[PDB]
Amino acid sequence: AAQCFLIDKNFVNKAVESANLTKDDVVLEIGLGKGILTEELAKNAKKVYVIEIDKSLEPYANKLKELYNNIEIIWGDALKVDLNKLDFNKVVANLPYQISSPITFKLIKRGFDLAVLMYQYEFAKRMVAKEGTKDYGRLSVAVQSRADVEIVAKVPPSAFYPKPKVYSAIVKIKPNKGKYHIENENFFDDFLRAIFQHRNKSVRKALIDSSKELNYNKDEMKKILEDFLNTNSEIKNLINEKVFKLSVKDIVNLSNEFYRFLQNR
Repeated sequence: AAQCFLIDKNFVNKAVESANLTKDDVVLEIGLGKGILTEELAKNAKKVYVIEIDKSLEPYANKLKELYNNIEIIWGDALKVDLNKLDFNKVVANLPYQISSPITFKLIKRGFDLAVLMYQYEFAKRMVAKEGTKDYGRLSVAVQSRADVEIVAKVPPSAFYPKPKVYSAIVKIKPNKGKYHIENENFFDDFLRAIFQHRNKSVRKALIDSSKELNYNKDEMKKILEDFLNTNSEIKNLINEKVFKLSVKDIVNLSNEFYRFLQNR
């Protein structure tokens, strides 16, 4: 039902400020809403693209485009839109929470200078979570390995109408493709799926239990792992620590070493 439009001008401004916009910036916004945030991006940016599914919101677009010459609407599914065909450097958005996850990685894949995105509070906690904590998981690592992230503000239900049951959060994302060397990104993705499927088990036991994620059966993985651990380096001894207690740096390092081992096995 009319689900949760951003209305509170203070939280709009907080998002716009956090985005540090200048007239040289081209912004992508996900969702038109009432066009309150849209208007603020138009004021401060070179140009703003808005991907919107709901065509009944067109009145807001036409009224807005009568005032600003630098807004362009793309009518469609954000997950379906080819972002490679658009040239932007920032994303600022009150996201539809249902597409929270696949839209984050799609945007990161395409790349941007900076994103200032609204997520439900719980999801943002997991994005920014530190190792050894309740909210630390695959989402944390998947994100922090590719980007620097922080919650710039917590947002109460009173900032929206109809107004949600939960808090939201404004999250700042700064991609840093160079903070970690990754031997093979696809092997990293598989590794992360395998290990966070057994979050409270040792890395060693997680890998054996979810070996199919890395394209090996259980017995192969047992043997591989024993061969891999026959050399005595420190990082390898961290394979007996519990998955959730390894930091992003520890996971990257361990998977880099595992991949290189497998390459000569």
